[PDB]
Amino acid sequence: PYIGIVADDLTGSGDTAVQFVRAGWATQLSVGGAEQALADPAVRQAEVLAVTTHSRPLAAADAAAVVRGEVERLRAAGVQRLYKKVDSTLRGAFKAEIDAARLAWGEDAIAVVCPAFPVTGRTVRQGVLYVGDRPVTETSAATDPVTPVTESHIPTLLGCAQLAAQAGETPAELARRIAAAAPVVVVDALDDADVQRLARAIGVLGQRAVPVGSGGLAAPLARVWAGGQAAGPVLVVVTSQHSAARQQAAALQQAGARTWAPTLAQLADDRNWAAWTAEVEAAEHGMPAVDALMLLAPEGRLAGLDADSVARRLGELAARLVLAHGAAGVVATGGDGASAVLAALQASGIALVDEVTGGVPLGTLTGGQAAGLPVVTKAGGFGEQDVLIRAAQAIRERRFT
Repeated sequence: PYIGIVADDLTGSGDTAVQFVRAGWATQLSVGGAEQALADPAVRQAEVLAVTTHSRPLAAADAAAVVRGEVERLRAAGVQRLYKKVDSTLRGAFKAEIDAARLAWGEDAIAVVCPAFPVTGRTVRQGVLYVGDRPVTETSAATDPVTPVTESHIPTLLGCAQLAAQAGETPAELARRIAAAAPVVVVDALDDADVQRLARAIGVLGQRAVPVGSGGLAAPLARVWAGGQAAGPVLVVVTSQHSAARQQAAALQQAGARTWAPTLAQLADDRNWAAWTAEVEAAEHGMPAVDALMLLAPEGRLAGLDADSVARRLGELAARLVLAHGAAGVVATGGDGASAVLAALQASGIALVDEVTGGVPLGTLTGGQAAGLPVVTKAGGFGEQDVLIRAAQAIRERRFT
């Protein structure tokens, strides 16, 4: 395994494990500990191994003992990223397990603690686990029949430090504050936005980080740790004249896509186009790496230049950039644009994996010269304004194997 998930109960391990699957990680679940699964010859197949320590009701020391043994076994087996999955509402021998997982993971391990789960009403604000508007201790969790919660201020509960993201901060900036708060630190999160930030920061901290969280942090970390794979840029081709498409294009380019957008006269004959394309190719060869690269057909009509030729010209240029430089994936809109890109790459179809949203499928190319390249296709007029951003992003945040 590359990733190990150590949950304190069965529901938790299963829930978190499946979030890793939906992001494309080949995932194995043990209904107990890791030894039996790690014995089986087909463990090499599993990129993620999810286990439960059955420890939520245990006394501190018993809990720490099991957690220690499982992290030790995951560690010995070559695991490189560890997620400790806990209750969003803190139930369990919360402190003891955290200390045991920390120490077992390594000498410079950081426990980065944030059990928030915004979509279910749990947040961390100034260290405090809030359910809706109340500290967890004012909720039913205080009278859990098995494991009462008796402290809502996680920094008090752990005897550690606390951080709230300064400013409209960067993942890079947060990571650095987190690192200085080693070995244990609570990080606030108020909405899914703060949670995505924190995941990204954890991503930057790399092997040393031990995220301790609930379902909230799972999917975000699965995507971050999938972001690790990269093959160069996502090429986005936009041939459509539909207003929705033009706005979606504007939105992507504003987000930072490097954009080549030829005039009508430039697409008009082979002579202008050959010269114009050689410059695109030569420049992109030498320019800095960018996450998204867009090719954009111009608005309007020029006599004797038909829509299909525009599409072909742009698809052939896409195919040239994919083949000569490499790419993480291709996004194409509208239909004629998608057709032209598949044609120029000699692909026969798309092997579907999932979608960005209904009607915006995500798969990989079948046949031809870039078989296996992740691909997203979309009708020209379909989708909300942000869909091309979301499409490029969806390719980067999925594990493909």
